[PDB]
Amino acid sequence: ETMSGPLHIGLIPTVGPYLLPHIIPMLHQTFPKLEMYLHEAQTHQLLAQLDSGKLDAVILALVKESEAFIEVPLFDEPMLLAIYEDHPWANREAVPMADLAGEKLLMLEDGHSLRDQAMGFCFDTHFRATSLETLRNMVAAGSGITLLPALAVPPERKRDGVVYLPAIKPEPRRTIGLVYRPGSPLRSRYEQLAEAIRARMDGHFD
Amino acid sequence: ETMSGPLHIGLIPTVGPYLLPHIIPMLHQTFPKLEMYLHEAQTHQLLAQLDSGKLDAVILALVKESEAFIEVPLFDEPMLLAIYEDHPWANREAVPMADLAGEKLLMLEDGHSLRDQAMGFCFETHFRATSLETLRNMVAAGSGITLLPALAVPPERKRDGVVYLPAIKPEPRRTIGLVYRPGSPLRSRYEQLAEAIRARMDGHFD
Repeated sequence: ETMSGPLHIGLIPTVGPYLLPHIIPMLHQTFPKLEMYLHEAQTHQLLAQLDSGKLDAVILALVKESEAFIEVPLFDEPMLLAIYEDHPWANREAVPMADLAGEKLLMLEDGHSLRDQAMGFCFDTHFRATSLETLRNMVAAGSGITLLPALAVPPERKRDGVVYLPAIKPEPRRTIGLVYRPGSPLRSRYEQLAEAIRARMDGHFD
Repeated sequence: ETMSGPLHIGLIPTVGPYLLPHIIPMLHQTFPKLEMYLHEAQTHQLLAQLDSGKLDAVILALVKESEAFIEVPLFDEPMLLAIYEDHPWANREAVPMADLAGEKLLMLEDGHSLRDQAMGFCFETHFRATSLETLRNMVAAGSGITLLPALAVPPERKRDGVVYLPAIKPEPRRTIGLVYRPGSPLRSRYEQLAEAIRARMDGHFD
């Protein structure tokens, strides 16, 4: 009922830390009687817990598995390219995917709906990052290039020895949605929540 | 030139993402023939891998267990208090540890040499954050207050609904050090490495 009481939400590692600072302060001053509880795990994990009843809702990149549940699209997040300053394309304005296919990049470990989402798998490499940050910094160390969700990219085009430039033709995207168990009595609750978020993140990538 | 070849370094979650952007670009343009490989795990995990040889060096907050190895102090990192704007102390200039003696203190889960750090004695609560970020944002949601390593604190005193103010009498500290296997033939290697870092981080909190 009324937006009051303990709410247990889980976000996947590649979303939580970059999305939260944008919507949390807003949600607090719009649902003051909402007792927040932020959890963090991989998609399989968060999905299992949602099913058990441990979690009230989960925010992640919609995938095949999140199909069994009620999915609520929050926003589409584009993915930019990340390269070290000493790279040829460092001065480009955008890079077409075609230019990548012929080269290899650093990826996150299996279990992160980013590897199993990089426009199929046209992109071996017996070293995986486990965090998006560890990944970002490998780029700084000039050990390779990678794709990163827009929200994890700083406002500056260049920073800490890394350059972030648009990926186009096609622009890689992933859909961030809110997911809750079908039937849940608190269906309206979750609903307004997804509403508030969807609102605040509208036309955020312009 | 000895600083050439693949180097595998592991940082604990509460250090890596906040320290790396400060020293990685610098190390790259100081040991260009150095092939970086950043790993991330907990203190027990990293320490075990260092012993196996899987890792060349580990950067973490020195603890009792990192005693068996060669420890190299890099810098002492103070810890600030983090509270939500709507908090009484929000306008204070500093808070003595004594005032904390009785309050809602959110902490990292077991397996993080921050909890176990527990300078003083408080009230010990049944919720643990798993990431420093998930922790930071619980503060934003106004679910409690917490201590955070200085490097994980933004320049602005206030930000995204959170206020960061000094902790004093005493100022909580932790020592970040580089650790490598005793005997290792590349002893000099690691040595220069810790040198470089210690240099760049000298007087970073003044």
